Amino acid sequence: PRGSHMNPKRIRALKSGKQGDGPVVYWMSRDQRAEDNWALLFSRAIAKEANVPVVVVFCLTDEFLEAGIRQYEFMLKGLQELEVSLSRKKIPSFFLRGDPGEKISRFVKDYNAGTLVTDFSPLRIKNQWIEKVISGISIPFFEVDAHNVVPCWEASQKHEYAAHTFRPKLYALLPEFLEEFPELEPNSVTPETLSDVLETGVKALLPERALLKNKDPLFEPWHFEPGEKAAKKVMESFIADRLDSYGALRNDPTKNMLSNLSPYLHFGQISSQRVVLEVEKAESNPGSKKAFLDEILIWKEISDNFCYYNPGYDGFESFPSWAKESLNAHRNDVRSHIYTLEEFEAGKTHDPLWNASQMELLSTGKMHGYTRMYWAKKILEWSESPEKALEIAICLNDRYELDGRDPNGYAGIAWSIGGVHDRAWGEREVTGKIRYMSYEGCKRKFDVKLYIEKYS
DNA sequence: TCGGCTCGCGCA
DNA sequence: TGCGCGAAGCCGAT
Ligand SMILES: Cc1cc2nc3c(=O)[nH]c(=O)nc-3n(C[C@H](O)[C@H](O)[C@H](O)COP(=O)(O)OP(=O)(O)OC[C@H]3O[C@@H](n4cnc5c(N)ncnc54)[C@H](O)[C@@H]3O)c2cc1C
Repeated sequence: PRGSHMNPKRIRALKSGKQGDGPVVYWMSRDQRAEDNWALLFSRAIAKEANVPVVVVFCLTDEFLEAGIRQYEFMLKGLQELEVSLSRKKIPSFFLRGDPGEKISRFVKDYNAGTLVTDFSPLRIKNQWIEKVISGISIPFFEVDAHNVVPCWEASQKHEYAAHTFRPKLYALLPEFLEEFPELEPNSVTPETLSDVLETGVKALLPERALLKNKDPLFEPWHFEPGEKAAKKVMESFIADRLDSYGALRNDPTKNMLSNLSPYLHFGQISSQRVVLEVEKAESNPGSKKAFLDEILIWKEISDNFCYYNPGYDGFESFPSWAKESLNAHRNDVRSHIYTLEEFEAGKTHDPLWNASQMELLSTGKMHGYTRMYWAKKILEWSESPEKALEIAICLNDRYELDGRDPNGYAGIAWSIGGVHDRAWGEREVTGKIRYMSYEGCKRKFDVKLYIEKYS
């Protein structure tokens, strides 16, 4: 609908209707940023064509009770900064509390909205809210993919079996969809306290905090500063200092050579399209650029593909047939060790490498990418059943990862435990034909002892 | 009816 | 450390 630097394939209609005479409302959810946001840019362009202002609404749900203070504070502090940035562009933001299915519909009527726009998430709960809102409004409802470089429904029309089949489809569409962002034009027409929501939510989550023996908190909040401004700083330091060595050291957890962008990417405080634009233009090791681009383009956006075309993305049923048949055959194998959720959570296994990985997770909220594979695969090896392993890995991932509760997490766990986007490997007890990883294999790839000593 | 897929292992 | 191979099931280009 209108636009010159505005590709209409990024937007799709969720509900037809008569465009009201009120303001355009951007229901912001996944992409919590003011710059490099196609959903906010499309909302502004529609408002300009109708000579109305654009407003932003955010609904704080009860979902923060299922996680911890680490994610709540990170999100909320980012939203406080975002509120000021939108105010500088004369864009007011409204923060609601409750069920989006009820609050968003009530806000549309009470504010006499003319058009509703939201960003795109393939998670189940977002589809439920969208269906509830459609049944409660009479104005047009649009959805914009602001998170993927290529719109999820455009990159592929089906579940992609492997990255090597998805890779040519995605890269063929890069020349069309990889582009610069236009500037967010401020509003022309003029038209709950976040500090109170922060204190009320923290007081609720306090009894569930992760503590050590001295009742001292485990989480170290100084590793990652939240917000759109801090995300840009992280990206800049990655390109200048770490991108060159990324290809060689990406799988060495003793070196801080990752981009460290996932907390910002998950909450949408930075755009992956922006990161890709800057990495494309940087002059660095070609093998490092290719390796990093493959991670933030192929693997990130195939995770959205997985969740979008497999609504059981967090269940055993989503695994490929060969993996289900293999794991079913080994359900009666004696496990060398069986640990409960509580024993995994406290890092009380026999494996010091596994315990150190859990300690990095508990203390920093961001486990290194390589040890996340080892961490999840040992949960499968030392659990009663594949379903219990899946349940334990998802629980700990979403509870403690700053970047958790994310398509990348469900696809990554499904890769580790059920071979989604992987292939069959040598037959073993318990784990069957699922790709195996061993302590001795890690010892030959990086200094395992240094990683263990850093995290007790 | 093939070719090639994001481990462990033996060997420089 | 870096390389080549093994062990596995299957998509997709034909
Ligand atoms: C068991 C398991 C659980 C994971 N949990 C999550 C999760 O909850 N949330 C999450 O965003 N990712 C998760 N990952 C993927 C990956 O581990 C992290 O995205 C990565 O470590 C994030 O840190 P980084 O940004 O410094 O990594 P970088 O090496 O700098 O990669 C940059 C970005 O590329 C994407 N990316 C990288 N690796 C993957 C991958 N394997 N799959 C999909 N996208 C990827 C990410 O968006 C990432 O932020 C998980 C992977 C596994 C195997």
